[PDB]
Amino acid sequence: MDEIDLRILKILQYNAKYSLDEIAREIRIPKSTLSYRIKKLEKDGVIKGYYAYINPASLNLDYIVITSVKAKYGKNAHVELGNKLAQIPGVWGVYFVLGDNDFIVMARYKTREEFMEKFLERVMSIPEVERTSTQVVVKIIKESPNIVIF
Amino acid sequence: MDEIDLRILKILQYNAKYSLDEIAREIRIPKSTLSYRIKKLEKDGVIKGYYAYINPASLNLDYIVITSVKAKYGKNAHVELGNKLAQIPGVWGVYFVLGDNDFIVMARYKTREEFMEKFLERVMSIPEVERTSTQVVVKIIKESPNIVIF
Amino acid sequence: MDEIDLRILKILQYNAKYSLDEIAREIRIPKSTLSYRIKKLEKDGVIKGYYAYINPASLNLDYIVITSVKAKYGKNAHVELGNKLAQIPGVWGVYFVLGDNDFIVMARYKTREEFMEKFLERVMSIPEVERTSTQVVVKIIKESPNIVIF
Amino acid sequence: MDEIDLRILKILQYNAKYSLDEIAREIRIPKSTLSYRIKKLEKDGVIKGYYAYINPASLNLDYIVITSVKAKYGKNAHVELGNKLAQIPGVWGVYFVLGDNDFIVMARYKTREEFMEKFLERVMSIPEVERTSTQVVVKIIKESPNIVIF
Amino acid sequence: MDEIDLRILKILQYNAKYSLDEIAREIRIPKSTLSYRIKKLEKDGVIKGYYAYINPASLNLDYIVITSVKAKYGKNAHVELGNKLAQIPGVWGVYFVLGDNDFIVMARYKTREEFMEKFLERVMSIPEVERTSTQVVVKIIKESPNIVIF
Amino acid sequence: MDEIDLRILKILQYNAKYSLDEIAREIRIPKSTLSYRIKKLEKDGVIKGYYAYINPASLNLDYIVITSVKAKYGKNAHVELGNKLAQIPGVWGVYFVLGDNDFIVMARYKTREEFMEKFLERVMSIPEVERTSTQVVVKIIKESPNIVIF
Amino acid sequence: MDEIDLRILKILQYNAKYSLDEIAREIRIPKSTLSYRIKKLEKDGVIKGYYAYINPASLNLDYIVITSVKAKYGKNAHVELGNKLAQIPGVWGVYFVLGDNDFIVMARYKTREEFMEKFLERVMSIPEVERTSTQVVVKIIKESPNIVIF
Amino acid sequence: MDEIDLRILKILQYNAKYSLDEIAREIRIPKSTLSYRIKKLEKDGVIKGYYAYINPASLNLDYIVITSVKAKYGKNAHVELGNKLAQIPGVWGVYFVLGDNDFIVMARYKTREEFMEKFLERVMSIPEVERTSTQVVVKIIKESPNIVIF
Ligand SMILES: NC(=O)CC[C@H](N)C(=O)O
Ligand SMILES: NC(=O)CC[C@H](N)C(=O)O
Ligand SMILES: NC(=O)CC[C@H](N)C(=O)O
Ligand SMILES: NC(=O)CC[C@H](N)C(=O)O
Ligand SMILES: NC(=O)CC[C@H](N)C(=O)O
Ligand SMILES: NC(=O)CC[C@H](N)C(=O)O
Ligand SMILES: NC(=O)CC[C@H](N)C(=O)O
Ligand SMILES: NC(=O)CC[C@H](N)C(=O)O
Ligand SMILES: NC(=O)CC[C@H](N)C(=O)O
Ligand SMILES: NC(=O)CC[C@H](N)C(=O)O
Ligand SMILES: NC(=O)CC[C@H](N)C(=O)O
Ligand SMILES: NC(=O)CC[C@H](N)C(=O)O
Ligand SMILES: NC(=O)CC[C@H](N)C(=O)O
Ligand SMILES: NC(=O)CC[C@H](N)C(=O)O
Ligand SMILES: NC(=O)CC[C@H](N)C(=O)O
Ligand SMILES: NC(=O)CC[C@H](N)C(=O)O
Ligand SMILES: [Mg+2]
Ligand SMILES: [Mg+2]
Ligand SMILES: [Mg+2]
Ligand SMILES: [Mg+2]
Repeated sequence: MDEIDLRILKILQYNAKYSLDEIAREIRIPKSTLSYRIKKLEKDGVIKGYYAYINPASLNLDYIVITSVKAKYGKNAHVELGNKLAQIPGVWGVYFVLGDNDFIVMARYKTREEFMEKFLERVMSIPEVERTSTQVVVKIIKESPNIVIF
Repeated sequence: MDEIDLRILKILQYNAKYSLDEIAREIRIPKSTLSYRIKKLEKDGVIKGYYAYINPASLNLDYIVITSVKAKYGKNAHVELGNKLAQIPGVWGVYFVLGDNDFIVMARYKTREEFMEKFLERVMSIPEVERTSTQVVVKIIKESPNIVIF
Repeated sequence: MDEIDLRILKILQYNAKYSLDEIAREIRIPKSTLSYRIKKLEKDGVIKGYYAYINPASLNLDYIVITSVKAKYGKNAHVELGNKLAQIPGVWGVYFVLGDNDFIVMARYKTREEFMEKFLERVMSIPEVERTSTQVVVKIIKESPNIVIF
Repeated sequence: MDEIDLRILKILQYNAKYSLDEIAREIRIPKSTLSYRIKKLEKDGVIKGYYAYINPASLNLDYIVITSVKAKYGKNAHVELGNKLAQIPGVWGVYFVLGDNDFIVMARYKTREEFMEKFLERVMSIPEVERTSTQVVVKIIKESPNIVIF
Repeated sequence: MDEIDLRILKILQYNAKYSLDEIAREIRIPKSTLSYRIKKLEKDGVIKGYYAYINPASLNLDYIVITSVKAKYGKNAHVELGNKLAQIPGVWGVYFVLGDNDFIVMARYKTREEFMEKFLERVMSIPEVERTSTQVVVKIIKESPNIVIF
Repeated sequence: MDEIDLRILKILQYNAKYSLDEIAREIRIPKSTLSYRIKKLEKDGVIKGYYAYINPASLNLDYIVITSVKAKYGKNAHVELGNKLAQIPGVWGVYFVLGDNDFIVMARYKTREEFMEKFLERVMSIPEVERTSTQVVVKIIKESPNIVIF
Repeated sequence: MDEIDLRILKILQYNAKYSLDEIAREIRIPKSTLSYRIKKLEKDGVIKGYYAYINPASLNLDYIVITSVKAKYGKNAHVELGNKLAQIPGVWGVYFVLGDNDFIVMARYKTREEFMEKFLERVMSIPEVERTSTQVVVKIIKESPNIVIF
Repeated sequence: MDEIDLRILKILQYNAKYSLDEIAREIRIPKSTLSYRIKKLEKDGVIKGYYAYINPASLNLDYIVITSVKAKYGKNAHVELGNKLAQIPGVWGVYFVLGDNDFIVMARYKTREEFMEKFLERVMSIPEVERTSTQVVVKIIKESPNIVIF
């Protein structure tokens, strides 16, 4: 892609509901060229899709957690655990990291009970889990993963 | 909102580019009622917007980090630091948490150098920062923050 | 319950040996209405009972400890351990928490020996216990769990 | 005190609303001797008072925390901090301990917001506070501080 | 024992090679009373013996270590480990403590090799040992365990 | 010194109250040669003195602690702190070590109060002290610093 | 060896491609004596060999790591693990240390993927490995192991 | 560079004292082409120089340390500290890393005293140093930084 695609993406990452006109007029190129470039970006998998950004509060997702998981070493344990963690309802982020913890898990729940029943109890029963340490998020100062071009 | 809104959102959180027909036909309600409900959800701020989901790899965002920041206690330090962290280019997530660290920062960069220059050096110069500990993400097993209804 | 019940409870949490007169006269309501409301609160389980507040020193409970317990992950280990900990003589508090430790145990003993024999040795033999870390309380600056309305 | 006082206290620590008859009949001594012994125990400060045991849930005290506080060393910092911590609304327990933390603070709040505003923000502004680490209690397996004789 | 015994012990803890005369003359009591009191203290096990204080340097005991040992929980593991640690040549101190470590071991060796072969390798093979962490002493600012009366 | 001195010291480190005869007869050398060698060892400072081994329990030294101290870096802080620690009554051991702590302090007191007043409060007021962490010794499995030849 | 050998080595550790003349003329000794001394040093194993110092960047060795490994205690585990770690491609340094970690491993790789596949995955499958913690080197301020005489 | 340069370097990294003949004959290319390629590699800075590999033991470098340094945050502290650390005699490695420590320092000394005087005391006086933690190397299982092509 070129500098022009970047300008297009920088817009779509913020607002995907702009008309081709508004975007074409802003970036200064013909609407048909824009439409082509956008379809192009999707074909090449640069743009994997379009989503509605839903306010978590609106769904009463008040119990936000960031859990560090240490896996029992050996075998294929790490790959297996990673996947078992990604399948848990409420978990939207699973990262394998370098440090004192193996995985960092991002999850959201409506309440403490939901969290205990849907996430904690489950994880504590997963075989390859050595230990977990959950940090409760008391305030989201920022959460805009959609902004990839800064 | 009602059970019907939930079904609508569960779709839009995955694919916001469905036609009113496809959605109306799936949920079994008239297209005009759907259109109204969607506009309604936006007005009430349930749906805050629509974004293009851009593949980070496509932008060579290879250096992914999860940094824990400890703030120097006192004054208005915490609120100030939180905000200074959210303004750093590449940082898309800033969380105030309960535990041994004050903030958890999610950031992405193309390379180690970009990371050092844009993020690390900056943060180490921020007054209210007592200490930082960065965990490098070697593998993203899952990152779908858009899925709020599970 | 209403604001009036709150005023009643705020008194009973401090001194349950006040006469109906003294309380009725303070809150400005008829003694029979008070008596009814109190019986009401007990029926609904708001007031679970009345206890004598006994000075621990008077019983030579000089060895006060706050022990963090880490459980071995898996199975039904956590629920089982929690219960085995609550049954140990001298233990009055058992909490399951989010952090690097699973349970926080509050206990009191007359001496170091009593502590070793009644608590430590027992806990170290409990199967589901991975590790324990005891913090000895050298000074109780405050311990008024009875004050729930502040 | 003697073995008889112990039997009396063991009862009062559980239920202070027993009639002199019921207690006198159980322990097998004359009601007047019992009444005297009880008044005696109060005079000597063994029994410091009687409280109503109020269910915290009934007051929506859902946010339970156990916070470790590290004080900045020097001066009279420790004594001062201990006291400033004991005065915070919602805090019912403050302990000075031997270990990696100076104080362990037990507090209860209705919600996360109340906790942030009444406790966290306050503590982070206290001068003699070096650091704090809060463990959120997700389950109270046991909390019977009233039971001193086991 | 009385204040007089204390004065006697305070002397013997520093220098056990004083004549009865010198001590008797200092404390102002008859030599025969002193001799009796000393024999008395030994009989009652107050004075368990007399030792020559040997300079460790003179024996080339240059490798001084303070090792923290964590035991595997369960069974009779703790008592067993404690004893196995006390039997290792070079180890003069073994303490069971409250904290994140179970035992603190004081040992001395002529060199790193002696330490590795006599202590480290041995301990790492002891079954009930979960982990060890050795802190090398680079400077003895003070080591006068003989001074019990200060 | 030679192998013979070693045999002599190995005896004196255990029992310094043996007669020259008993020792001379055991090691198989003339009493006058022994007496000379012993005086020799003292002159050369191999034997720095003779002490009475006093049972700490006999003096009610029940509160045994092992405290790790972290010093504030810079200046001549370390040397100064080391010395201030060695002067505290009850402290018999002070070690500068390699690890996460700067000094390891061995102390003994009759009670918790004595410990708080004589040691803790003092140390917390020492300027060059950054932090302290005290591990309470609940059991002395072994404490024979006098045994240097094993 | 003597002071002269030291001067020779101090040169060879920096530049082994100096002519015998240049070195002989600098240190002020006959070329034949120098040649002899150098051959001598090699025979005695003081000089174990000569290497070309290759710039790691030139080989795209961009992923530099320092990994701490904790071994499972018991048996011959430590010796075995040490050796298994030294055989891993990319690993140039393996150290057994005193502290909270057993081994410190120095390794270099071209990328994160190479690191994951060649080092991490391998190590996590090694039986005697209890845990690993990798610190990513973002900047080499200095790496001159060749300088032994300073 | 090409595959041929790699083969050349793979040899020179192990033994730089091979004749052009031996190398030319092994890799199967003309001696003049080899000589050219080698000079080429040096010009381009691939080969930065040739060193004698000196056995550290031969120089009595028995005290090997790996020290983690935490810097005081702010200003230009990190860059300054890094450089001050690299200038200390005996220090051959200084790395800025991601984790709980800022720098990892590799150093070697003949004895504990040399280490204390040349390294420790110096570092503890460096202003920008917050804390240091030294791990003593008791065994070098492997140290071949010269092997860059594996
Ligand atoms: N320029 C526009 O925005 C639309 C018309 C233009 N000719 C096109 O490419 O479609
Ligand atoms: N998950 C972890 O904490 C392990 C990562 C760590 N960097 C390692 O050596 O593997
Ligand atoms: N049913 C549909 O999907 C569209 C027609 C319908 N009458 C409406 O509400 O618009
Ligand atoms: N940011 C932190 O780690 C602080 C949170 C911690 N729970 C506290 O007591 O404040
Ligand atoms: N007012 C009182 O305190 C007692 C009398 C009142 N009429 C009642 O309700 O019993
Ligand atoms: N008991 C614990 O420390 C575990 C709680 C931790 N928050 C977790 O992830 O489970
Ligand atoms: N025995 C009782 O319980 C009451 C009567 C008894 N004579 C008394 O001491 O009052
Ligand atoms: N509050 C603390 O953690 C300090 C207690 C610790 N035992 C000390 O040495 O002071
Ligand atoms: N006073 C002394 O020191 C020795 C003589 C004294 N009459 C005694 O008790 O032996
Ligand atoms: N040895 C230890 O560290 C354990 C002691 C710790 N105080 C406990 O709870 O057992
Ligand atoms: N042999 C002994 O024990 C004493 C007598 C011997 N002739 C001496 O050297 O004194
Ligand atoms: N006292 C300490 O813990 C410091 C020792 C540590 N080995 C260092 O680097 O200084
Ligand atoms: N002096 C030199 O550098 C070479 C000549 C000298 N006579 C030798 O020993 O070879
Ligand atoms: N590898 C380690 O961390 C162990 C070393 C530690 N000094 C010990 O006691 O063994
Ligand atoms: N082939 C060799 O090794 C040397 C001779 C060859 N003709 C050259 O290039 O010098
Ligand atoms: N030196 C350190 O430990 C800091 C590195 C850490 N990864 C950070 O956030 O800066
Ligand atoms: Mg999106
Ligand atoms: Mg009560
Ligand atoms: Mg002695
Ligand atoms: Mg070399």
